[PDB]
Amino acid sequence: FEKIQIIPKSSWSSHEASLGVSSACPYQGKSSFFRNVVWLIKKNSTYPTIKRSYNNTNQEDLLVLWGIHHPNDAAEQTKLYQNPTTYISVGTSTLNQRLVPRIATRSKVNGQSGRMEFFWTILKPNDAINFESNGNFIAPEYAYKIVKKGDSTIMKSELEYGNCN
Amino acid sequence: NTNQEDLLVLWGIHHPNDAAEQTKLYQNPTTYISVGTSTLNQRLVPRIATRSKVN
Ligand SMILES: *[C@@H]1O[C@H](CO)[C@@H](O[C@@H]2O[C@H](CO)[C@@H](O)[C@H](O)[C@H]2NC(C)=O)[C@H](O)[C@H]1NC(C)=O
Ligand SMILES: *[C@H]1O[C@H](CO)[C@@H](O[C@@H]2O[C@H](CO)[C@@H](O)[C@H](O)[C@H]2NC(C)=O)[C@H](O)[C@H]1NC(C)=O
Repeated sequence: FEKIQIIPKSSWSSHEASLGVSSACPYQGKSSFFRNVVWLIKKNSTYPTIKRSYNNTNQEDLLVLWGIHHPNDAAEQTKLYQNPTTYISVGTSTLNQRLVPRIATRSKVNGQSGRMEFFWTILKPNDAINFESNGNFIAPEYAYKIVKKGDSTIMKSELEYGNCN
Repeated sequence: NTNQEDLLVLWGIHHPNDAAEQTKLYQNPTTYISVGTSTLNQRLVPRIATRSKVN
């Protein structure tokens, strides 16, 4: 198990990855966001269609995580992005999805009203994941190398480690 | 079902690689496939997305 750079924060030149946070996740007081997935915003006032991908040069197996930002209303659609209708599609040897963001009146939680649906699959050692997005999207920065053998579970306990065996 | 024994049917959907192959095979941009039975009730839209090649 180890963390890996798939596509850095730097590589998004056509889209604004810097100020992609909100009043919800405080790092050192100041407003932050999930440090392993980047939230994409329009540049100047136009949102280019993204179309990038990742072949797995690594020989260990890995998994990717991504998601969708669901807005509160059609007014917040045109504030963050410059699109009315949006599509996010992901493609791998196995996977085949086409996700549309849902717009609906919510209730407020931890500040922000709209939701954030995440997704995942495991990418084979010698295969490519392909993305395509019009907007309303949160792309991976980091992803994990997994070598799985055998299963267990999530034990629910209050205790802490006792340096034994 | 004129037959008196019970039966099952199979069908599916072709998902294209891009909007260019949409207009090559078929002459439609948006497409719908709907199936209806006493129980079943579905409306299937083909997903377009960049894939990897297999076979
Ligand atoms: C994933 O990345 C690598 C990029 O090099 C590909 O690996 C080789 O590609 C060659 C040339 O077409 C093929 O003979 C084999 O698939 C690999 N062979 C050797 C000798 O290295 C790989 O095909 C890419 N695959 C996908 C699905 O993206
Ligand atoms: C967004 O704003 C920028 C301003 O910096 C626009 O860029 C300029 O466009 C005008 C009209 O052609 C000219 O001053 C130059 O061609 C560009 N200026 C520079 C400094 O490069 C930009 O056109 C606007 N974006 C869009 C998509 O229209």
